[PDB]
Amino acid sequence: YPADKTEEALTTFKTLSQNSYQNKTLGNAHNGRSTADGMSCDCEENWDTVSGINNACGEYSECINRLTSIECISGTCSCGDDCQNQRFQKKQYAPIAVFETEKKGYGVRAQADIRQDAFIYEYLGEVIDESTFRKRKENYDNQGLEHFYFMMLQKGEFIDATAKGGLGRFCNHSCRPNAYVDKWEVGNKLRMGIFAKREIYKGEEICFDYNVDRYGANPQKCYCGEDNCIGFLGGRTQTDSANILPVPIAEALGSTNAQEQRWVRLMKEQNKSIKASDYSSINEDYVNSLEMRPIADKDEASKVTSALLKTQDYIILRKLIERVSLTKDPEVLKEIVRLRGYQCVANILTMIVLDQEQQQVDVESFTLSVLDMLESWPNSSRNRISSSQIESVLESVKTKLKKIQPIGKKINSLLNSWSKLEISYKIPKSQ
Amino acid sequence: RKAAGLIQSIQRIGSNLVNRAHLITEQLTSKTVFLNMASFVYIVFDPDVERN
Amino acid sequence: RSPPKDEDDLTFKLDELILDDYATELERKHQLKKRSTLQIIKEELQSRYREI
Ligand SMILES: Nc1ncnc2c1ncn2[C@@H]1O[C@H](CSCC[C@H](N)C(=O)O)[C@@H](O)[C@H]1O
Ligand SMILES: [Zn+2]
Ligand SMILES: [Zn+2]
Ligand SMILES: [Zn+2]
Repeated sequence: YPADKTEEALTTFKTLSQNSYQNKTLGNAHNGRSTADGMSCDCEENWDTVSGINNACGEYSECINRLTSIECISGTCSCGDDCQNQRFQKKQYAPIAVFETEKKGYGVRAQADIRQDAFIYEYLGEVIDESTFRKRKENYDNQGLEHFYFMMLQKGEFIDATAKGGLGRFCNHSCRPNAYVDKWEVGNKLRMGIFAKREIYKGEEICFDYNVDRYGANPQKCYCGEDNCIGFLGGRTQTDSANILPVPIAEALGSTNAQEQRWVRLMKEQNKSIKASDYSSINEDYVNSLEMRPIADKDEASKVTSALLKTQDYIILRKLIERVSLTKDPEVLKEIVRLRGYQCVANILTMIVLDQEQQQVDVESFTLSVLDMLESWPNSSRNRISSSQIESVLESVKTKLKKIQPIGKKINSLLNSWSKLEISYKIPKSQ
Repeated sequence: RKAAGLIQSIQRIGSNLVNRAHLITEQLTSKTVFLNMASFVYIVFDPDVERN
Repeated sequence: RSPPKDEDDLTFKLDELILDDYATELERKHQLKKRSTLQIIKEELQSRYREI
């Protein structure tokens, strides 16, 4: 496996055993209202005489304070000293190591198998106010740092892990994380712990959801590798009307922040229903009402290819194919060929005219609207097609819809045109 | 003489040569001299540094 | 990113290539004599900058 980088990671910052405070007023529980009647659990101390360990307030015990995310304090609770609900104070962190893989920096891995709901590691840092946070953020942006190191302890109170903190700062974002951050009360103070969402084995990376507020900062692309990745690091939108479809997909359709604003502003503010921000359900009316302009940028072509590889909706694919019909720039088409647009168009065909979630007349209109640019694009070799074998799909769909003779004749012309093109070499291999 | 000029040019640009093509794009060397010397000077590649 | 059992890298698959047919096709298409160059590329790919 990857080489250990634990000491090298430790040397990059001032290691802390506990959270540091800018002042004694910050970080106090109940907004500084000292609960003199501290919540004392009614647990009886359970001392195992063999090991001398106080087993009270354990994981499978019925300690009320543990359920309510409050730690027992020695000398005040009936559970006695050294109970099993002093995890933050005793600093009983899980054993972890630091390593590096993929496009990520340093990352945290489990040195041992960790149970579900087990406390992993206490996020450490300096407790700071809002103005100090703004000053440090401006300084780091001037320094060009490309890493988040701020977490919101609570309203108006943040934790900075840049110069001083703990191993938890090296945990990387995952869109399907195995751990999560939670807020707990220890004495008259507030702590942020990290707990295991599931069973984690040795060697596996430990990750948590950042749910990051950008505060107007630019998006950063997410390289977590999870299948459910949204592609960028963020959280909830700063207001409604901000997105209706995912960016790459929205920009593939020619839509931008203004066009996504305009639809919601025209209907939602005038007593017509638009659901919350969720891309699992496509709103066909927005896609139909969207305006379409020809593509002349290769990054937009890459976004179109990503939308083809991602979106399953019939209407979004219809409007993307219509936009491609408007598009006539040869360089963008050559880029789409390099991106293997034929491969995506094969699946787009298959989902609509082999799988039947729609009506035959509308599918016929779709097929006539998608054969045209296939007929129009520049082609110079069958090796372009060989990366997709879309001809096979064309044969299957002309055979299925044999009653619709215009589609069959167009596919005849298309395969006749493609049959005459040249071929390119593949090195023979020993046998 | 060409070696000393090359060393001085590299020290001007930043004492680090990222790519072989920078001997032409940065005007450090001429066409035929680069064509001769391109495959005999090398830049050590560390995969951990270049994830892309 | 996931090397097989007891192999550092996928450079061992180069030994299945038929370099002779590739050199023949290069000579036909582009009139380039590159038969020794394919061997040099293969050796360098299998071990970058050996001690010769
Ligand atoms: N899944 C991911 N993909 C890309 N960058 C990630 C990432 N998870 C974390 N990061 C990066 O890591 C930052 C958090 S700090 C994590 C430790 C740091 N990468 C280091 O090795 O020093 C994020 O702001 C982001 O820049
Ligand atoms: Zn208790
Ligand atoms: Zn207790
Ligand atoms: Zn992700």
